[PDB]
Amino acid sequence: SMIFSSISIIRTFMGFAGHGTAGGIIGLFTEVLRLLWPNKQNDLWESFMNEVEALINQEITEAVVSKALSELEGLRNALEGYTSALEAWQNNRSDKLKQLLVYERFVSTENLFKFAMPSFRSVGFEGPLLTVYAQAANLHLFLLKNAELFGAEWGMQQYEIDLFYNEQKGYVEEYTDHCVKWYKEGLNKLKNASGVKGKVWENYNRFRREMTIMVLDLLPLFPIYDARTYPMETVTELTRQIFTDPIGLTGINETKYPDWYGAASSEFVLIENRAIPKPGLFQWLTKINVRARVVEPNDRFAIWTGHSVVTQYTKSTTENTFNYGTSSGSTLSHTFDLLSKDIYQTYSIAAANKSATWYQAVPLLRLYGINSSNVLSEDAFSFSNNIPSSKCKSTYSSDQLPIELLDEPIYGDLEEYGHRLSYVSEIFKETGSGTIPVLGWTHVSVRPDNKLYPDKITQIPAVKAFETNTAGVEIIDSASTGGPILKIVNNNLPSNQVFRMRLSFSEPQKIKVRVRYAATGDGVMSFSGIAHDEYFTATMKEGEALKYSYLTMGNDYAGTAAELSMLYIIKANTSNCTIYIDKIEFIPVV
Repeated sequence: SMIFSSISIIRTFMGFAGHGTAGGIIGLFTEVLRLLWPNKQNDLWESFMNEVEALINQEITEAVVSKALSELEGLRNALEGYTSALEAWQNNRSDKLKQLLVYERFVSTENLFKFAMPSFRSVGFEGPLLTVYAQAANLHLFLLKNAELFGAEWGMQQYEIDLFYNEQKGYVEEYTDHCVKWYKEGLNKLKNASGVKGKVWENYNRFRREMTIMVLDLLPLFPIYDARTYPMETVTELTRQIFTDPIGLTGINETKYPDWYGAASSEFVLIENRAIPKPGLFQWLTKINVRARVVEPNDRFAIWTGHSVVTQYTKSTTENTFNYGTSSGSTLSHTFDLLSKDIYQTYSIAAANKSATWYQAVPLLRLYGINSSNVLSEDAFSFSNNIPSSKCKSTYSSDQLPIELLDEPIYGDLEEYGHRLSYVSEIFKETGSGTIPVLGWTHVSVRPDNKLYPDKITQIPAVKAFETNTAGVEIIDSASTGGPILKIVNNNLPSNQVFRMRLSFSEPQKIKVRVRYAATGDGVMSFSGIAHDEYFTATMKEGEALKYSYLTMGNDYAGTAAELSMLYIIKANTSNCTIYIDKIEFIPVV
């Protein structure tokens, strides 16, 4: 599967984020070439192009495909030759001629990326080529890291090490800007596509879901390839929530069993707003309730009357409850208790009946779970349904979000499953009765403990908090950071406090806190466990694109991790500006 190859690529680079040994680097390269060029063929890059063409409904001309693939094969052979020379040098570092040899393969291979990258954004085809661009962009940035890791030991002088560093910094911004712009444009085009609005939303959401996995999930890694800002292993999380296709009847196409699309709202914004909850602090699904009733227009079958969703914020027990529909008239009920479980797979039966009225039915939903002890669990409800099976649609979540479990599966293993169930929304319906539910998933790199890792940079998103101030603090979308971010407007802060977060550690932790932030003006920030507040300067002008830098607290004196940590903005000494908080980074001090 191509989606599962993409999940694996992301996971591989996240697993090796920040590492800088030559032996491990060699293992990452060999691993990565097998993933991206299975059996030394371009099969995966063809699938990248074919899938994206299908998603955004634009083909690529054979002249451009053939040129992209031809550069991709040159890139494969140059990386092969580079890793091979990196290995020969690593096993005989004192050999001058082997230092020369790996230096030459490096600059020749890095020049190929410079020469080749434009072929992956051919004018008129930047859209359908986007995943090819993102993935090659990713390799280029990672290759450039090698110069900072090994350059001086190859005989590189500092100026040339410094040139590659600065080139990498520019490419991070170029490649990120390109991926975001064309992600948003494909979205924009799909949003304005002709057709039944329900199917227009579905195609729009499918692009968002797959391109999040293929492209956006790459973008948080790009700054981590900065080996000066990240000189050791760095632990990152993707907090973004994506939605699988709505669980509604399709594919039968008979007047009595139509596709659900015609029943959805005729307004795009209504579907989007009811299917896709607002950004918030990251949320763990702890319960689902379904209420359903039986109808007998001719066939007889249950339909949902309403449903409810319960979540908790990270390391908080307070419950967030979201209700949909109603329980009035329901005669059936099922509650899934999901606290402690990663639900890694779902199975559903979808049905519909259009006669005097138009019913949508999900009479069966089965969840597959695994808990922290690695014990598999299952739970389901099966409600009445006498519609012939060939008039129903069964679906496995793992067909959009693939898994690959071991015989003794392990909780938290992304090598096995990359996503966990997080939400149940619905399709805003224009007519009829019955819930068309939509399932929301979060990425398994998010961990439920907010653990600090000694010996590692722990990068914790601000949204891993459990509380924010009542005013002046908003949570907003961000395409390039792997999840949402905090937006602070200072004149609207009731007080200095921005958010609260609970951390997990065994022993007392000697920390520096580095915030990755953006701001339109100057001010002063503060964090629990760190004595001195830190003045920060503007990174951007109001309105323009967000531009991030870093702000370190604990440079005067190392702090100690508070289990209950708060970020503060000192209103009195902060300008009348906007501040964005992306990640919180706990840097270990010796």
